[PDB]
Amino acid sequence: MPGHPRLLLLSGEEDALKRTISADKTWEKLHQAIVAECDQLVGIEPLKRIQIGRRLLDKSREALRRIFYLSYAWRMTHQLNYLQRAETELLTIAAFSDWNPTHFLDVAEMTMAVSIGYDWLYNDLSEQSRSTIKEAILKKGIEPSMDSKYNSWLRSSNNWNQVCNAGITYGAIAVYEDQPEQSKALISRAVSAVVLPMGDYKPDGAYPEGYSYWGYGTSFNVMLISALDKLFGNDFGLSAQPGFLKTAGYLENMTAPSGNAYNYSDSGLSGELQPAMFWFAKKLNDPSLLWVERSRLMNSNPQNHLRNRLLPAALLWSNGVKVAQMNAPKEAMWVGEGKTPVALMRTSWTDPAAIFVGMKGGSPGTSHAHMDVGSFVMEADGVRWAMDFGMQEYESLESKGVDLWNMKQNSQRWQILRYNNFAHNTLSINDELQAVDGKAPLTAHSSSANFMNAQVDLSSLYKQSIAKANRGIAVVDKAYVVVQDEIETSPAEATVRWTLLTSATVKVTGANQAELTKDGKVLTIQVMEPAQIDFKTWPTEPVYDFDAPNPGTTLVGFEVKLPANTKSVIQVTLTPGSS
Ligand SMILES: [Ca+2]
Ligand SMILES: [Ca+2]
Ligand SMILES: [Ca+2]
Ligand SMILES: [Mn+2]
Repeated sequence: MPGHPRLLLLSGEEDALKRTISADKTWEKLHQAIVAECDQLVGIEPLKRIQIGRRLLDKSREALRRIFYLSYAWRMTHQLNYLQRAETELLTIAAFSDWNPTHFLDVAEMTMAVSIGYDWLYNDLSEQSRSTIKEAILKKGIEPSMDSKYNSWLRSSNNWNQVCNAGITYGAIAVYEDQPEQSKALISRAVSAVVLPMGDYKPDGAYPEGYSYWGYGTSFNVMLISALDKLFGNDFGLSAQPGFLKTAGYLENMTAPSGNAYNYSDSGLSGELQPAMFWFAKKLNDPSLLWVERSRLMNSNPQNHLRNRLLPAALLWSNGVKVAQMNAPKEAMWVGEGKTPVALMRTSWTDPAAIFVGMKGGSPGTSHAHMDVGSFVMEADGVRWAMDFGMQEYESLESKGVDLWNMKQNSQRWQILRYNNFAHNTLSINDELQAVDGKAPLTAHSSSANFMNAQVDLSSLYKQSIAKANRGIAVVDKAYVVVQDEIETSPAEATVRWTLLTSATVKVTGANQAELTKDGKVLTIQVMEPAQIDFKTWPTEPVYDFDAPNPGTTLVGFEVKLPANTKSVIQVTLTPGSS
């Protein structure tokens, strides 16, 4: 086993790292931003153990950012200021009464922070500082993780399992020589337990909870795998778990030409630089996975990156990648199954005016899901024409007493305007909510250049009102988008509402035609089937006083009555003015 440092970057490996960083202007400017941020940190006071409510998490995360940055800077520059400032942070945190195990993410992230510093600075620390820091890792990090009242995340399939197993494993590695049998058992515990959350990447790497939740668990899962690879030369089969390595392709393709994500489920629009993407691109020897991160590294203010507590890992995993001279990905379509299937289609990775469609199957009962099954977003000519409201801020909803996290059919969650199907780009039948027990599979797809498409079976989402419902969405002739619903009624008639949510200005120019205008661009909505419709708009204003305002948005669409015992088609085309 390597001695210290044994986490992520071994004893002499900074020298080769320096060479690749000096050979790339983009990596060099990131490295220098970190070094200059460390110069500022030298003059900033150590953290205090002050919670916000039940959580110390803001402090544990800042501790990770400070100690990772300073420890990286010390190993790369050997500036004494960085060593001493990091040591002061480590001794301060070691003196905390506890690292708040009743919200164990706080302990996990604090343990990772103190462990990286302990390990990366070990050879340059006094025996007294080593002993102080080691005892805090053991007594405030590792020991609470062995307590049944604190470690239920070992049984969970969510981000807590990945994050807590990663953090405690970093502790077990950092203090290995003080308790070898015990640390080996802790490493084994994490390797076995982390398979639970990794199951949800199967089979294709789509992330069931969507764009904003991808970062946390996945990144800590990668910190764990990478540390095992560097320490043991292997990861005990973790990276081979079905679908896990495919999740980098998922995240890359989730960014539309605008730079904004397909923000289904509880998600925001904007992302950030994701250091874990550079690990995936290194493990897979596939720099084409980094096309979106390239834009962030090249264009963004580096101050945006300097809030990222894992930022030095992006440089550790840089793998000699030459950012500016990267080639765009060859594949312009990405499809994945699993609990939340998605299809992500674009006409070009290089043309900023490209048509993009993101569409999803899945279930409203999935963690963080909305009643959005079969919905889509659409961009063209630099404008998002068909949108998704995204999440609503949790704190106000919870403080108001809204039953936000109940996923059952009758839950108050679905009385939140932004979360039910009347505000998403999909069907509502008989004025009903979607069935939360519904699960729409992706049944077929093609990346054919003139007919890129995907199809989902929506029947179980409308089980009580119709016999069958299938939806296809396609990009046709690289020129327009078609949304096609095929509905088979039961022996009862059904009323179907077709909905599109937009921030563009809406003008109904004909009985079957509407013009959307935004940012000096135009898109035309044409209802091809049925031939006879009454175009409508619906307000996006709050319905309940806990609904957030939605200024500048409009719902447009129509309703069709479908007779009993019939097979019917609804077909709508979306044609950019460029087309
Ligand atoms: Ca000693
Ligand atoms: Ca999960
Ligand atoms: Ca409003
Ligand atoms: Mn939504």
